[PDB]
Amino acid sequence: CRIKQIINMWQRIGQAMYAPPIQGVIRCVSNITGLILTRDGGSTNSTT
Amino acid sequence: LTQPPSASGSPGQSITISCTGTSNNFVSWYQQHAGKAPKLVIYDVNKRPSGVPDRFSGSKSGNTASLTVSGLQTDDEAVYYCGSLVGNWDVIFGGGTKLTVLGQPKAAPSVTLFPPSSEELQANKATLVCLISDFYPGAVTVAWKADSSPVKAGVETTTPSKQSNNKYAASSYLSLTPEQWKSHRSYSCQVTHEGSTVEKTVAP
Amino acid sequence: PQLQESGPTLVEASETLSLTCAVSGDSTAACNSFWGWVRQPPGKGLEWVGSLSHCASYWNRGWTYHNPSLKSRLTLALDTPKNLVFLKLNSVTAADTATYYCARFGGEVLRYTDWPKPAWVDLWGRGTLVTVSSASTKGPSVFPLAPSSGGTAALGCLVKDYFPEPVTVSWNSGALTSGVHTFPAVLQSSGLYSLSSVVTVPSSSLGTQTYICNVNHKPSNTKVDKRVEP
Amino acid sequence: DIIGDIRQAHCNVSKATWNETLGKVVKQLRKHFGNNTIIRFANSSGGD
Ligand SMILES: *[C@@H]1O[C@H](CO)[C@@H](O[C@@H]2O[C@H](CO)[C@@H](O[C@@H]3O[C@H](CO[C@H]4O[C@H](CO[C@H]5O[C@H](CO)[C@@H](O)[C@H](O)[C@@H]5O[C@H]5O[C@H](CO)[C@@H](O)[C@H](O)[C@@H]5O)[C@@H](O)[C@H](O[C@H]5O[C@H](CO)[C@@H](O)[C@H](O)[C@@H]5O)[C@@H]4O)[C@@H](O)[C@H](O[C@H]4O[C@H](CO)[C@@H](O)[C@H](O)[C@@H]4O[C@H]4O[C@H](CO)[C@@H](O)[C@H](O)[C@@H]4O[C@H]4O[C@H](CO)[C@@H](O)[C@H](O)[C@@H]4O)[C@@H]3O)[C@H](O)[C@H]2NC(C)=O)[C@H](O)[C@H]1NC(C)=O
Ligand SMILES: *[C@@H]1O[C@H](CO)[C@@H](O[C@@H]2O[C@H](CO)[C@@H](O[C@@H]3O[C@H](CO[C@H]4O[C@H](CO)[C@@H](O)[C@H](O[C@H]5O[C@H](CO)[C@@H](O)[C@H](O)[C@@H]5O)[C@@H]4O)[C@@H](O)[C@H](O[C@H]4O[C@H](CO)[C@@H](O)[C@H](O)[C@@H]4O[C@H]4O[C@H](CO)[C@@H](O)[C@H](O)[C@@H]4O[C@H]4O[C@H](CO)[C@@H](O)[C@H](O)[C@@H]4O)[C@@H]3O)[C@H](O)[C@H]2NC(C)=O)[C@H](O)[C@H]1NC(C)=O
Ligand SMILES: *[C@@H]1O[C@H](CO)[C@@H](O[C@@H]2O[C@H](CO)[C@@H](O[C@@H]3O[C@H](CO)[C@@H](O)[C@H](O[C@H]4O[C@H](CO)[C@@H](O)[C@H](O)[C@@H]4O[C@H]4O[C@H](CO)[C@@H](O)[C@H](O)[C@@H]4O)[C@@H]3O)[C@H](O)[C@H]2NC(C)=O)[C@H](O)[C@H]1NC(C)=O
Ligand SMILES: *[C@@H]1O[C@H](CO)[C@@H](O[C@@H]2O[C@H](CO)[C@@H](O[C@@H]3O[C@H](CO)[C@@H](O)[C@H](O)[C@@H]3O)[C@H](O)[C@H]2NC(C)=O)[C@H](O)[C@H]1NC(C)=O
Ligand SMILES: *[C@@H]1O[C@H](CO)[C@@H](O[C@@H]2O[C@H](CO)[C@@H](O[C@@H]3O[C@H](CO)[C@@H](O)[C@H](O)[C@@H]3O)[C@H](O)[C@H]2NC(C)=O)[C@H](O)[C@H]1NC(C)=O
Ligand SMILES: *[C@@H]1O[C@H](CO)[C@@H](O[C@@H]2O[C@H](CO)[C@@H](O)[C@H](O)[C@H]2NC(C)=O)[C@H](O)[C@H]1NC(C)=O
Ligand SMILES: *[C@@H]1O[C@H](CO)[C@@H](O[C@@H]2O[C@H](CO)[C@@H](O)[C@H](O)[C@H]2NC(C)=O)[C@H](O)[C@H]1NC(C)=O
Ligand SMILES: *[C@@H]1O[C@H](CO)[C@@H](O)[C@H](O)[C@H]1NC(C)=O
Repeated sequence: CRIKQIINMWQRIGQAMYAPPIQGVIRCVSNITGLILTRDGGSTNSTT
Repeated sequence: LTQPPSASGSPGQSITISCTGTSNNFVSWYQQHAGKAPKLVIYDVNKRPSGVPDRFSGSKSGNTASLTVSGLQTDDEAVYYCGSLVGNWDVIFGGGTKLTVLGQPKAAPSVTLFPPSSEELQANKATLVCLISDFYPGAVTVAWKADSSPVKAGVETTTPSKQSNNKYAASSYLSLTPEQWKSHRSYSCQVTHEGSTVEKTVAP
Repeated sequence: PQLQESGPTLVEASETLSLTCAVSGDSTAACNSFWGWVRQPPGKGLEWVGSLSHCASYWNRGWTYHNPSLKSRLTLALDTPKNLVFLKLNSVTAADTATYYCARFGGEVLRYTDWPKPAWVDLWGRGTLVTVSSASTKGPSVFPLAPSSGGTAALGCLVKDYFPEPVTVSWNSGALTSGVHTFPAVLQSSGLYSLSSVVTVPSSSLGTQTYICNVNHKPSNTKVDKRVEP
Repeated sequence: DIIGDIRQAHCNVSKATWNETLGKVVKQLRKHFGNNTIIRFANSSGGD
């Protein structure tokens, strides 16, 4: 995993947010409940 | 870790003491003056700490680690221990190397062996004492024998100490049963100094 | 930076040995070094005891290292606010008698991989001597040593089991100086002490003129004079 | 300064749990893409 403090999400220009440092080691446990998937356009549709 | 028992040199000469059993680079050497606390003279092999002269240098070749002291002086007389990290987090120390910068001259040891007394046997105890003195360097090994075969039991040997004449002296104490004392006629005491050995024998 | 050891200098056998180190000039909270102990038995080599550190990672609340042999009988503790180090030894024997030094461990402590790796002691303490005895105070057993070389022979007085030190042995109550010698004490497997003396005298003096050593022991209250004959 | 393990941020996923789900998910795609077909997975193509 890579860490980036300065971020522009949602394609925002003009405003960049700096994530402040955190004391100690950060640990988190979450549930993975779903995905965002895309299908390739190359076809060969009847193959794979 | 295996460290040589003794080491000697004249002022201005350079001494190199070794250590083996180090597969890692965590090797470090210490200096302990008699009646004082040990002080780290080197760490991480060659690297020196604060307030330590350049003449102290660590070195490690293969499985062998080495410390080098050039330009000897009075204050260099002490016991030198080596140590290094092993495995996961445990650390071990060597037997240590005793380096002496005492004054001249070299001399052969002197052994005087005393058999148990008549009053001592009455306590159902038998003890023989080898007195070794006037030797250089200050490290000597002592061995015991009965008639022929060596004696591996009851041996108590202590580190030698400098005398008023600057010559070192030591005493080894052998405690056994009166039964094995009267059975075995002669008891030999072997004292090994710089290769050459000096022997004494007593029989009742 | 100064390390000051404190605790009982005299402990009985099979009991619990407890020692506390007081640091000055540094914080035990510091993650740069480990804190522990190194004991040096009389006239012997340096042995590693153990070290710990509260500066932890995500899977632990700290780190604590014990020497495999001494692991069972020891307990290590660090007080961070009060800046103190603790050592507790359960079921102590006379074999555990040593000069205990307060030790600061340097190494890969401030930046490690996996577990922290302490390898060398950068800062030492003055240290104190702790003697473990199953007894109290005992008087030495005195036996004479009968001589037989080289025109002048040597004779002495034997000092057997005693505790604690010291013992003073003089020849004819300080009558002879030149050609007089005394050897250091020896620790027995039974936890006691022993030593001896030696004097060189001509063979012509052998006769009605005899030699008597004066033994003196303060703790056990022992003053014993013995004549030596071959 | 960083005091501790020298490491890069990392994300853990249990091999058994992800696989079990995958086996159940890959069968649902075959309710559309047909009873029998080859479904291969691959990481992101490229972009931001
Ligand atoms: C994502 O997934 C990742 C996995 O893919 C995951 O990584 C895993 O993380 C966890 C934690 O997050 C890891 O678990 C820890 O592992 C530590 C290290 O384990 C290694 O080392 C030990 C020790 O091995 C030495 O000692 C034994 C016994 O003497 C010997 O048999 C060994 O050969 C070796 O001996 C050498 O060193 C000695 C000491 O220097 C020398 O004396 C000796 O001569 C030798 O030179 C091994 O036992 C481990 O082996 C195990 O794992 C392998 C894996 O292949 C197995 O094959 C094997 O069978 C074993 O199962 C391994 O090699 C552990 O130390 C640690 O456990 C400690 O902490 C817990 C905390 O609750 C305690 O309960 C526990 O009792 C341990 O405490 C001791 O150790 C700590 C320091 O670690 C001390 O602070 C503590 O006081 C105590 O010390 C006492 O005991 C020591 C002996 O253990 C002694 O030396 C001390 O002096 C003192 O008396 C814990 O289990 C896990 O390994 C990772 N796995 C991988 C694959 O990376 C990752 O986290 C995940 N990510 C996230 C975000 O979750
Ligand atoms: C990451 O790196 C970090 C360093 O950068 C490191 O953080 C260090 O972690 C250790 C371990 O916790 C800390 O030591 C603690 O010190 C506590 C007192 O801290 C104050 O005083 C210090 C000295 O001046 C200050 O340095 C410290 O400042 C810190 O915190 C500030 C915010 O408060 C912060 O701004 C600073 O930057 C700095 O980070 C603070 O001012 C001390 O109380 C504590 O002892 C308890 O906790 C230990 C575990 O953390 C236990 O092992 C220990 O036994 C103590 O628990 C007992 O006592 C508590 C009350 O004192 C009770 O609540 C407990 O329940 C427990 O009591 C039970 O148990 C006892 C026996 O154990 C028993 O007797 C009781 O009766 C009862 O049964 C601890 O020693 C250190 O201060 C941290 N900081 C530094 C700079 O070192 C961190 O560990 C690393 N790892 C991770 C994952 O983050
Ligand atoms: C992401 O992180 C989470 C959290 O760390 C992970 O989920 C945890 O996974 C671990 C292991 O898979 C699991 O730990 C076990 O939990 C059991 C209870 O559910 C415990 O009983 C068990 O403890 C025993 O084993 C330890 C290690 O061997 C010992 O240290 C401990 O003392 C226990 O041993 C005892 O019990 C035996 C009998 O069984 C007895 O003989 C002994 O005397 C002693 O009493 C484990 O700790 C956690 O429960 C999980 N946590 C949660 C919330 O589910 C997850 O796996 C991580 N994911 C990835 C991908 O890495
Ligand atoms: C991927 O998913 C498969 C299931 O589709 C997992 O296979 C599982 O493998 C374990 C063995 O590692 C099976 O346990 C076995 O159980 C039988 C019956 O009790 C026993 O005889 C064996 O000794 C062993 O214990 C388990 O049953 C099996 N799953 C199923 C559904 O049968 C596989 O483990 C997954 N991937 C990984 C990471 O293993
Ligand atoms: C998703 O996984 C693929 C598969 O590993 C990653 O592709 C890899 O991309 C790197 C470039 O960053 C390739 O290195 C290149 O190697 C070729 C051949 O030696 C060389 O000509 C290039 O100059 C460069 O060094 C690497 O080969 C390539 N993997 C394979 C199997 O070809 C991809 O980076 C992954 N995507 C993400 C977002 O991580
Ligand atoms: C991830 O899923 C688990 C299981 O669905 C959640 O844990 C459950 O929390 C509810 C809260 O009411 C409990 O009733 C369940 O008993 C819990 N599960 C189990 C197996 O005990 C967990 O909360 C989910 N993750 C998050 C972030 O909420
Ligand atoms: C990052 O670089 C700075 C210097 O720009 C380091 O700070 C120096 O650290 C040394 C210790 O070796 C000190 O002697 C200097 O006085 C420090 N200088 C300043 C300006 O702070 C810093 O240590 C480096 N990163 C770290 C903390 O590892
Ligand atoms: C798909 O499977 C169903 C039964 O599972 C079957 O009726 C149908 O003919 C299959 N379609 C194919 C093989 O194209």
